[PDB]
Amino acid sequence: VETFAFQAEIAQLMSLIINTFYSNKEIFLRELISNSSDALDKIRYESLTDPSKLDSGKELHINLIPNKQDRTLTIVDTGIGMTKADLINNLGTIAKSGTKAFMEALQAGADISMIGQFGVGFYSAYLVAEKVTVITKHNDDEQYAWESSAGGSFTVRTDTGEPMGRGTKVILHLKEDQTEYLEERRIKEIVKKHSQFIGYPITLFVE
Ligand SMILES: COc1ccc(CC(=O)c2cc(Cl)c(O)cc2O)cc1
Repeated sequence: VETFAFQAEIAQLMSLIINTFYSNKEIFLRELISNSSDALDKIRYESLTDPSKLDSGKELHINLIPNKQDRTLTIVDTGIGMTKADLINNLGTIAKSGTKAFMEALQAGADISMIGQFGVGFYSAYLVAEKVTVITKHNDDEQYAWESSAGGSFTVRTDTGEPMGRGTKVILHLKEDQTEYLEERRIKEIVKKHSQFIGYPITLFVE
């Protein structure tokens, strides 16, 4: 297991997300679904010129998997996935420069719900999760698990568990007081409210 320090700006963003009073937590789901949609767009585009890139799975979709026993909500996509380098590099995002822009917007009347406009929506996961585990498989690499409970560090290891094929799973280990996000009716409500027109099928798994 390798342990890495977050860039200072990202550590600061995560503390802001964790510590700022902000009731509208439900937007985390919209942000993660948007990220999945972006990853699916990428593999779709690459597959246009090289169809073999779908050998690892032709279906382009998103699964939402609640598990009350483990207190987890998992967002799964069959998008492009991430290399080990991608994972370490802030999960393929421009998080350092994005955090700066986001910080400035906040000082200029922006609110936390606009986090996605700055390419750092992933970190909104920490509105509801005490720990986030990201399992990922890119065509060009092995399967990895990224993990962080904030506090300034994240880990990366190879993942020998259930091979995925291609894509990314974001596993939200929910805070004790945020279990509403495991209820079917609540998840449906949030998807309809914020993610109604996503261009890929979203399947909400049943318990
Ligand atoms: C904007 O283009 C990108 C496309 C894909 C990625 C990486 C990626 O696969 C991925 C990253 C995050 Cl955090 C996520 O919640 C879901 C994802 O599926 C990163 C950037």
